Amino acid sequence: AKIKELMLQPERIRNIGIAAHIDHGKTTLSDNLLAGAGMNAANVSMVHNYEGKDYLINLIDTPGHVDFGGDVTRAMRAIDGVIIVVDAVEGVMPQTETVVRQALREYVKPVLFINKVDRLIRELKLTPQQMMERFSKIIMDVNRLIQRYAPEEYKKKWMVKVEDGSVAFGSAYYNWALSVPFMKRTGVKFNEIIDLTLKGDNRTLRQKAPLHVVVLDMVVRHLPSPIEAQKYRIPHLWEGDISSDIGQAMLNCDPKGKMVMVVTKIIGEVATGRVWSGTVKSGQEVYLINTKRKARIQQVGIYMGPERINMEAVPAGNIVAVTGLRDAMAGETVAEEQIEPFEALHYVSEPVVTVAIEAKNVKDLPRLIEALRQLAKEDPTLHVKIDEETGQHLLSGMGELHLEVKLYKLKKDWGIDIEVSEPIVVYRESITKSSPMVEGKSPNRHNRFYIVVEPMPDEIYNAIKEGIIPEGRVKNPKEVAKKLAELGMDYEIARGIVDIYNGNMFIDNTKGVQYLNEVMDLLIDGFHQAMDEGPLAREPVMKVIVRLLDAQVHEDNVHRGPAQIYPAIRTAIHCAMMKSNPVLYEPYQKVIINIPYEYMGAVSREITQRRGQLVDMKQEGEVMTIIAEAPVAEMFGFAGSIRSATSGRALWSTEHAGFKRVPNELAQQIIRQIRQRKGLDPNPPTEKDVCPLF
Amino acid sequence: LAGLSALFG
Ligand SMILES: Nc1nc2c(ncn2[C@@H]2O[C@H](COP(=O)(O)OP(=O)(O)CP(=O)(O)O)[C@@H](O)[C@H]2O)c(=O)[nH]1
Repeated sequence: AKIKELMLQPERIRNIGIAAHIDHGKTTLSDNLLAGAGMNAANVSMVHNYEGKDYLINLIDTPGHVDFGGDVTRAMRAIDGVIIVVDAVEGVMPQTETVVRQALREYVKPVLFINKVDRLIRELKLTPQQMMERFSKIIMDVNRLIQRYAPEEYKKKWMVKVEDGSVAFGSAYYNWALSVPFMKRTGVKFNEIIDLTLKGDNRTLRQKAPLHVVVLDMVVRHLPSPIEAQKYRIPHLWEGDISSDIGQAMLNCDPKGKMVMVVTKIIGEVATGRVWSGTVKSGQEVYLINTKRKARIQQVGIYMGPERINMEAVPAGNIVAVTGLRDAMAGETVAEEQIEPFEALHYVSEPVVTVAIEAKNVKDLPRLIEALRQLAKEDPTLHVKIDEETGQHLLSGMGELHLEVKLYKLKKDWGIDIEVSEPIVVYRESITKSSPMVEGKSPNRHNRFYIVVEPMPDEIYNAIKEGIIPEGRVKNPKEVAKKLAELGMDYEIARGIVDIYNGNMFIDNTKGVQYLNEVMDLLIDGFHQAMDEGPLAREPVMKVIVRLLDAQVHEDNVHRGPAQIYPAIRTAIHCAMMKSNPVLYEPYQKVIINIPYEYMGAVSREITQRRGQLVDMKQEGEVMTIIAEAPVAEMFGFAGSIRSATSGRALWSTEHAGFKRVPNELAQQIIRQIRQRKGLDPNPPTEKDVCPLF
Repeated sequence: LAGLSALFG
């Protein structure tokens, strides 16, 4: 009822998370763990009395999907200690071995909790010593993982010690546990739990050997304080320099140092994250180290139980909720001395894969569209065709699993078993060489436009998409032109820049064309139209520069509608492109695969079999992280091929890798199939079809 | 793992 000022003392804070296989009990465990102490969500906090002193324990949301690298790894470096949860019936699984691997990767100290022991007693009918056998082999399994993947400084005192209470046993549904210290201190042994269980005398058991007591005791007695933890954690956590005065702001858990925090997850807008150094209050100033912008906070607050509560000044080593943070990502390093963030600069990316969806039941018609658009703005990478009845809607995102998650929102959560189309790869179109000049006549023959199109230099393209140069109509030509002139472009061309559009640009290099300024917006609409659908397979265009070299505009707007400016410039752009050797581009993925060494060849061979290439390779002892690039079109079904080849011990993710040119040998076939899917004639139009005659 | 046996008795 007044516990808000434990946060002063860092060595009573416990930053922890629960690692578990699925159905193994983790949600239940957490619910009755923290209900047991009084009072997905981002973070939920509980205060617990251990040895007369009160501890503030942080239970942070931690996903467990092993086909998700990034989220899982992010949540687990957010925490300092972990409760590994294993079903006693099922045991240590390959997936358990994985989540343990990452847990232990970023120096997270572990404690084991065998759950579902009631199932052993009532349902599975074991002798006490069969239970001893089964407990001890789960323990031994885990301790050969700790043997195998722990840092050399830790692989024998980071083991789990049944005898010192680093291993609890119990039932999360029946709110009971047992460890040897709790026995030491209460005289409760297994015979009574078995007995009471068998009578069905749950309520006695509840309060003869209470879950949250035994478990949280194990937490405090064995999982480390933030200042306990950062002493070895922050160096491994990211490639900075410790000699910074900010280095031992983060090395210990210094509140009076510069503040430094990271966002763990986002939720009206509310960001939950961890404070590494310093102290936030509402309204100071914060530079978001690599999200382009910088900002400040409207409310600051902390967590009491499951409930969002508001306070002001919070020191380091705690978990905070903040609002007002516009474009912060999950994983956002927020601090104000500018340094480099704790994980890599993540490309913001465009959606690259699509599936078509149809409701089974006629009655789910009315506003599926805004459900799916709840998630379309929940996850910024998603786009869909809104409204009317098409068949209905295309869902476009970042990959197969990305989307199929959303499918199992279509019914784990909302009520519809669903039929989904095959997936299609969003391809794009571009050119390889510069064109001769091309003319665009309007139908009334009164307006003419002389253009060339040129392949865009990858430096400038990169510049546009990593944000250095901005999308949209140019709001400051003089400044933009310079930044184009920094990359190998002619300033006296760059100054006529007019528009940036989806990896292309439009430049006015005309001298004294009367009335051009009157059509220029229409010229841009036509430009955009020209880019929206390419001339090869009506796919979006990338890496093209359209330069207007000359023009003849009529003096009366009666001869200058959209009806005349659009087709003229649009087909000029397509004609030019067809003369500039137009090509297909496909999306790639960066694939990050983390495994035990024994499997590498298999992994490697798999990537080779998907037109993929190994890019990089990071090794830490017996754990191996392979980084590759492979085309999206070749990556379907990867979770299966890879689960098979690494026997479910691979932990992996993808990131957008940009787009690359499709080889000519496969290009044609792919173009014909795209056109065919689109209801078009397979054979791509050539320049003679697109350009007008004599 | 000797502590484990203490829990049974
Ligand atoms: N017999 C028994 N059942 C348990 C115990 N703990 C959990 N369960 C059961 O297992 C089922 C799934 O466990 P749960 O805690 O939901 O696991 P989870 O982490 O939420 C997996 P999901 O994300 O799919 O919901 C629940 O119905 C619960 O009744 C236990 O100690 N004993």
